[PDB]
Amino acid sequence: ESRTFLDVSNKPIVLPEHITRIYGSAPPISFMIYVIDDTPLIGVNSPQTNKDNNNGEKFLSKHFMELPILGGWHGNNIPNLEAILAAKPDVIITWDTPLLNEKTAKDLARISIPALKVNIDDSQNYPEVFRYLGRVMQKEERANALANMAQTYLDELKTFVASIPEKERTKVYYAEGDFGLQTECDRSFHSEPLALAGGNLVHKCVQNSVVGLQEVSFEQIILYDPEVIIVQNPTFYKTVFREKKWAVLKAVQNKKVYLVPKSPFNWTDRPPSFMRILGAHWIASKLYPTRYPYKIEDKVKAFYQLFFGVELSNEDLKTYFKL
Ligand SMILES: N[C@@H](Cc1c[nH]c[nH+]1)C(=O)O
Repeated sequence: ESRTFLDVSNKPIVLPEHITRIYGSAPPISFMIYVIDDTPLIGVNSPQTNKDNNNGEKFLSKHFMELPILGGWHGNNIPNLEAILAAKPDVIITWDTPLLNEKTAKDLARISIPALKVNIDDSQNYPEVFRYLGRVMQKEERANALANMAQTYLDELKTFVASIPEKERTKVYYAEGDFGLQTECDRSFHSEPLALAGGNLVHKCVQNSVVGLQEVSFEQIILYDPEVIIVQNPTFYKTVFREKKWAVLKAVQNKKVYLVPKSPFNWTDRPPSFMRILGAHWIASKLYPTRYPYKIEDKVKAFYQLFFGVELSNEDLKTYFKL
């Protein structure tokens, strides 16, 4: 009853009193379980340090950094079903999103391990998802502390963004890939925090592939005339200020081009995750440098203290985050 949950097929299942082994279906889930309690994680989905997520050894437990890779259901990856089954997690937590649910449900049937799914596409859902996972894992006080900070940060951002008239919303281009020529649709789980932060995302469409990465030409970016450019890849961030042709863009002239922080988890994407609680504030601070009413460096410090148990010096803020 207290241990009864609706599973991925909407059927009530009874979990063990104590979950000592758990597996997340994809990095958004695994990263979230980490900050609640890494102890029961049987594995990770991707390499702990990769192109989009850096410096983990400085921020994350040694236990987490030494976990084996078991794959997952997400872009450019596939699950290791035999290994997952062999590792005997008490429960699997999955990512409830339409482009992944079919394949996930199929494979989970084959595995025959209890599985729950959580809906994290709207970042406003993070508080309730944290509380839910706290009940599942019997880590209620920890998960509730995270949920409360999440709720506060999300409410503050919502109230701020509501104060910006629609005609005054900052035009933003999300520059992905090594050459800045991939982007996301304005409606995509890869670009959600840009819209949540009050951005007018210049490329208009609806995501129809898991990975996104819509192709856009240089000539199209010029037409879009973004006011701010948010950049994922550090090679592009250098290129856009080194190569003369990008100086046609007003954002480049005004130096309103910003590299997304990645230490230890990406602040905005690859994966989408609870980091967006902070990342969307960081984005808002860049979109609205005169109107944004909070001190972003203090939000970073408070967020890292609670979520990661890490104290950041002013030099750390510069080194890892350019803040
Ligand atoms: N330079 C980091 C990102 C970053 C650091 N400070 C601000 N952003 C990278 O490797 O992508």
